[PDB]
Amino acid sequence: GTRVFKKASPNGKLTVYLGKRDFVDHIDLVEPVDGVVLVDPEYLKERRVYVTLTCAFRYLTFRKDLFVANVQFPPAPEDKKPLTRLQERLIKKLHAYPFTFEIPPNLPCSVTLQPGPEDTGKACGVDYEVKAFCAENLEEKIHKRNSVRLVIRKVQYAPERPGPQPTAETTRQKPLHLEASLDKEIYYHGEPISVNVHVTNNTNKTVKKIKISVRQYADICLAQYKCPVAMEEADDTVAPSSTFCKVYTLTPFLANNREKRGLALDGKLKHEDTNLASSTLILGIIVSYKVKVKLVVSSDVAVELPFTLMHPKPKEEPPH
Amino acid sequence: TVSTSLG
Amino acid sequence: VQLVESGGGLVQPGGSLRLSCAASGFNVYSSSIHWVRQAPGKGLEWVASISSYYGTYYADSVKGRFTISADTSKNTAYLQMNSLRAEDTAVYYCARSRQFWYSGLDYWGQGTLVTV
Amino acid sequence: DIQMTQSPSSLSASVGDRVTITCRASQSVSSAVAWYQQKPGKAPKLLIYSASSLYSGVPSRFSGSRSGTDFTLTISSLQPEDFATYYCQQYKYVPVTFGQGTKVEI
Repeated sequence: GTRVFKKASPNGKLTVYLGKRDFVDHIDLVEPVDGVVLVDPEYLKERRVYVTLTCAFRYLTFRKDLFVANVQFPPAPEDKKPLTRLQERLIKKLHAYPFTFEIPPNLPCSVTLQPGPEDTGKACGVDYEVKAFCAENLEEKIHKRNSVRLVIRKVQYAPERPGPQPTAETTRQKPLHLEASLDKEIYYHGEPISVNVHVTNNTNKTVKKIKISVRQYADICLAQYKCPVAMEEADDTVAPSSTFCKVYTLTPFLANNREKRGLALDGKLKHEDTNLASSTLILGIIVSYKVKVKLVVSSDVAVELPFTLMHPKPKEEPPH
Repeated sequence: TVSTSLG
Repeated sequence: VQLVESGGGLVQPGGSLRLSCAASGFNVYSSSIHWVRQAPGKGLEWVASISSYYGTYYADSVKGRFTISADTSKNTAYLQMNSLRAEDTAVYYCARSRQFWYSGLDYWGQGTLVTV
Repeated sequence: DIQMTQSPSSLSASVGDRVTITCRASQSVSSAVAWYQQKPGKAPKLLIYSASSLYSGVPSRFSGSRSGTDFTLTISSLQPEDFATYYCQQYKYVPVTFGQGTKVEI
């Protein structure tokens, strides 16, 4: 069979059904946020029922909106076309009528910037709230009455099939030649990123220290946020006039990262744990990652590789 | 929020 | 891909143990490691779980006595034991599960016998 | 402590039998249920997850099911290699109580 979400209003006078909480972007398109609402004609003297989709943002504080969309009980006289396969089965199962929202391409994804412990308000980020309501006037000051708020997510995960290798070259001045590369285009949360490091130091001075980091890039446009999610400060030295090779390994995980106020996480529904933000393949938050190889000489040198931190396309179900 | 089945 | 644990043996009650669980083919931070015991002729009892990605859970029937940890650089877990008792006598296992997302315990080690 | 009430404690299931396991929790755990198979003395092994999905490495004869907060692992047809002790397991709440186990013998 299957399972769905069925939040209803505080006074029994309205109910929202959703098939799921997450919607996915195949890059050039976006899934429709599609559901049905049960309506009560016997309460509904106001004579109109409407549903809202809102791509909000939260950041004293600012609450913005990046996208707002609305849809028509009594049934629309002509807009019967976009009824989705999911909705028709609730229609069969139940006085309930569709609501649907095709978020346009080139809009941000479900990103929860951290709820830093020092703050207690609603979490920052691009939260998708679907808000079904009954009203007499679409301009009325919406009270806590028969409306039902429900947060959703719109997300992106692993780009299937093989892709280009994050090979890189950088040299400084004889040459201090630095090369690094990974083994895959895409990589996954919490797994080891295989960091290769070739160095040829024709200078007199020693490479004092080597840092590998994996760094989180999240562009905020309501600016961009930069923070290292992982780091390996190996002691290996490229001795003067030598050829060097080493393979490093790092794993980025949230566990240590919780204290770094302002990181970005995959969209929280309520307060449940999620992975660090899957990369975005535009307003809002656009998030991507790189593996960084740095050499410290007794005076730094570095190379920085395009790293796609993501999650496999989950075939079984969404997170939770 | 609450849950349920399809069909 | 494998799990193998060691450290089972005889101890009189009041003793301690340090079971270990090496594995290959997967890494701890992508996975959650567990211990479970099948006491003589009886069924499985959850004892402890470590969710590597997030920073540890272990049951009331073991609480304050059994403790789970892992050493990451060598892809291994531990199950430190204090104030063991007679009922603790069980053959102990180690287990791994997909952390993202927790889909039940996928692989188990061959089993090690502990008697108190 | 969700009393993850699994039964029967043992079952004779001749080859070809429709082995079926009921399993009632004392509390609602949504769909977060796994199942495992233990061959005498060694590693248990997961058969079903998300209370429905079959794990990679598991013969398709194993099947997850659900109805309310009853969970039920099922084998379409029990082969000679199946016999072991199987365990329901809910994994929404801590403790993650396994069922006391249904042992199967010829």
